[PDB]
Amino acid sequence: IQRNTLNIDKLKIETAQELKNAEIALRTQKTPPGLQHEYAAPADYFRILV
Amino acid sequence: ICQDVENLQKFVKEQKQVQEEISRMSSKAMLKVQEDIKALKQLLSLAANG
Repeated sequence: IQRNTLNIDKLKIETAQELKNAEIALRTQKTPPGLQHEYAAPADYFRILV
Repeated sequence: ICQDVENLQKFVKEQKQVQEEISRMSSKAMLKVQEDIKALKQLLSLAANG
């Protein structure tokens, strides 16, 4: 069970970053839609994955 | 209640449209002006010195 605790803390942590790079993504482009701009993210996060 | 969210998000979003609308509307026309009056003032100095 014990072991099973670290596993969720990992799935926790992760759905949280992905909820979100998913959130830097919708609604950013949601704006766009109306007319605004969100983006040099990526450049952030893209170079971050690099 | 869920008639309900159909409308409120709708009136809210209707409003974001106007927000976009203003966003669409933005200045260069304005920036132009100071340059010109700064310029016309100078020609006037010419004519005066002439």
